[PDB]
Amino acid sequence: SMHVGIIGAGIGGTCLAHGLRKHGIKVTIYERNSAASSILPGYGIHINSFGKQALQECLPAENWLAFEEASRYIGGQSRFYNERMRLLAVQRLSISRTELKEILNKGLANTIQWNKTFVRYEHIENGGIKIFFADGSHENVDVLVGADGSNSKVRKQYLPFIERFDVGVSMIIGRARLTPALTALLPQNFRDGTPNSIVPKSPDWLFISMWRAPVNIHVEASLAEIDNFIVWVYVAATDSLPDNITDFSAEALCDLVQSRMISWDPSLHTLVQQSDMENISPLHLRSMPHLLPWKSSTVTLLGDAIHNMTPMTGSGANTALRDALLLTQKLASVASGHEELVKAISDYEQQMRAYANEIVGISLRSAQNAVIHFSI
Ligand SMILES: Cc1cc2nc3c(=O)[nH]c(=O)nc-3n(C[C@H](O)[C@H](O)[C@H](O)COP(=O)(O)OP(=O)(O)OC[C@H]3O[C@@H](n4cnc5c(N)ncnc54)[C@H](O)[C@@H]3O)c2cc1C
Repeated sequence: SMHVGIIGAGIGGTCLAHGLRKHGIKVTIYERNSAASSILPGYGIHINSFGKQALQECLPAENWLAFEEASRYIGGQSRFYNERMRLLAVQRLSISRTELKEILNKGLANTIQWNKTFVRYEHIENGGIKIFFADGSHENVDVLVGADGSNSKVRKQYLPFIERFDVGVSMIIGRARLTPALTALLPQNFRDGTPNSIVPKSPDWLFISMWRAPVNIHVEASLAEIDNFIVWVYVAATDSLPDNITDFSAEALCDLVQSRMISWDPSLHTLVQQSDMENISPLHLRSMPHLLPWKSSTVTLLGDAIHNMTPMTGSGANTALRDALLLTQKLASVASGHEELVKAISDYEQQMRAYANEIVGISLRSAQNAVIHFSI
């Protein structure tokens, strides 16, 4: 009878809705986008053990089998080189974001309410929460979950004092299709599925890995053509890049990274030169301070809404999935008669803060290490 309203049909929100349905809980998702996107995401997601367990425990079996079918293994043995190809030091599931979303959306056609942009909520005096949308509509629910991403309006209303800070580190991310030709022109360590890190003398870094991703981002999702892409990530101090790097053309971003790699091994140049000019992304890294407890209520948050101020390279998808499994389990304990609602929400929030804080800390140190090189 408790009706859970979720803002956002992203990774976390869809996983959550599957989980709640499994436990017999009434659930609706309100999503700002239309059911058919115009552009596909150009990137891949690597699923770790937390993400994998969340998917297997929440998804209907037919969705889980589709996930197993679409994913591929991506490797361990991460290698470290200097910038002159000298080796310094030496199992996840890889899937495209577009496939993962199609799999997550399957079975939710009559759960997801499309074109519903959350604007605010109000507590109703009888208990319950009134949700207002940008088109002027409203709905009433018993529990509100903000799964609405890094700039979550739900979080901004519920926990207004949580503020992001600039890390002082920025990155430029590109992809290159592993075509027959490119495969011939790159050494095997670029294509074998083990990630590589290039550690130069300069205060910056180049990370190399692989994504499964669509060749053409301008087709319907069900028609996406999925291939292997090398992904590269150039990491440096924000102050070492142009003030307006985020407004640079793809061509200027490419030029800039090549300028930073003068003298580095030619294979690294070949990779960057052969990258896709429609999918090069500059990003300024932002983080948040340690999450302190807050008083629990029938409004809560999951995913990037509470974990990641930057939608970035990292483990955001996995953490969003982890949250969804956890919140499913806690809301199920209320449905099944074992715990009070707000107490169960509190338990979720306390556990989530513990791993959230740990992960944020790890991410921050990793970013700093790209510039300082204290780990060598
Ligand atoms: C290039 C790239 C590579 C990545 N690779 C990885 C990886 O390998 N592994 C990993 O674990 N993570 C990875 N991530 C991170 C991962 O994609 C995100 O952390 C993850 O999407 C977060 O899930 P979420 O459900 O919290 O938010 P999202 O998946 O962003 O979903 C938020 C949803 O809320 C909707 N929404 C927003 N505002 C409103 C509103 N006002 N009203 C209604 N709906 C709203 C959005 O439209 C969206 O559907 C990567 C990210 C990027 C950008």
